[PDB]
Amino acid sequence: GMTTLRTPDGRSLDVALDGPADGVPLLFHHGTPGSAVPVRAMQRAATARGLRLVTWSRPGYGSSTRRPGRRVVDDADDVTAVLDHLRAERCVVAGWSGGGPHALAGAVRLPDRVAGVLCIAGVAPWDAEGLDLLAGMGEQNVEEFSLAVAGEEGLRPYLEAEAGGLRDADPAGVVAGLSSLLPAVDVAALTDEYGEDMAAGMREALRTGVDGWLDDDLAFVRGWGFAPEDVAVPVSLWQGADDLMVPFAHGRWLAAHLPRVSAHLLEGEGHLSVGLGALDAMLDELVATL
Ligand SMILES: O=C(O)Cc1ccc(O)cc1
Ligand SMILES: [Cl-]
Repeated sequence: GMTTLRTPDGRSLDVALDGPADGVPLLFHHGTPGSAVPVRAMQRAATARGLRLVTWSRPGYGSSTRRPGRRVVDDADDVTAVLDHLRAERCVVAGWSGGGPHALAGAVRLPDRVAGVLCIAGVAPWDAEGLDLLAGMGEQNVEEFSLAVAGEEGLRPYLEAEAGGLRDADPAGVVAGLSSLLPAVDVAALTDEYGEDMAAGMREALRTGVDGWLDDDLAFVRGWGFAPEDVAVPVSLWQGADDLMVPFAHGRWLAAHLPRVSAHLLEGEGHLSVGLGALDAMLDELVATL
C-alpha cells in the first residue's frame, strides 16, 4: 500500500510498497506521465516470483515534492533512499518508457546492489549517436519533445492543455487523449484490468499538475548524467516494432550501447502491449540475474 518517505534533501516521495516483506525488491520505474499506482498483473507476476514490488511517484507526480532541474541520474538518490528504507542489500529494477533511463541510472549508482535491469520500450539518450530520436514517433510526441527542447515556458502550457483531457480520464478517455500515439494492439491493451490500472496511474500522475511530466521531459532532452556503456549489470531489453511513443530504433540503439544485454524486438507489439503480453518472460529473465 501507499506510504510517504522523507528524502535527505527534505522532499517527500509517495511510495507504493507491496509484500512479501522479506522478498528481494523489484523497483519499478513508471513512465511519463506515470505514478506509484501498481499494475495488478505486475503485482501478481512479482509475488509469484517472491519479488517485493516497489514503485514511487517521481518528483512532481502525485504528492511527491517537485524537484525542478533534475536529471535522469538524480532519480538514483531516491533509489538509494528507498532501498535503505527497505533495509535491502540487493534488488532488481525495471523501467518502462520514461522509466527506462531512470531504471538504468539506479544500476550505475548502485553497481553492487542492483543485480539486473528490465528496460521496456525505454527512451534513448537525446544525443544518441546516429539516431534520429523523433523518427517514427507519433506527431503528439514529436510536438511534445520539440517544445521540451525549446524549454519549460512553452512546454508547460502544452502539458496543461493535454492534462485537461487526462486528469479525470477512464480507459476510453486515455485512448481518446493519446489518438496519434496508439496502434490498434495498444488500444486493445487498454481494456479490462490493465486499462483501469493505467488510467488510475494517469489520474494520479496529474492530480497535482503537470510538474512530474514536465520535469521528466526536460530531463530526457538533456544529458542523463551517465551513459548506457556505464551499466555493467545484465539488461533484459524489450521493444515493440509498432511502438509510436518510443520508436523501435531507440531499443536497437540501447541494445547496441549496453555492455551486457538480452534484446527482444517483438513484431506486432506497441508501447503498452509489449509489457502486458511478455511480463512472465521479462520477469523470468530479470530474476535469473539474482
Ligand atoms: O509513454 C509513457 O511513458 C506514458 C503513458 C502513461 C499512461 C498511459 O496510459 C499511456 C502512456
Ligand atoms: Cl526471489
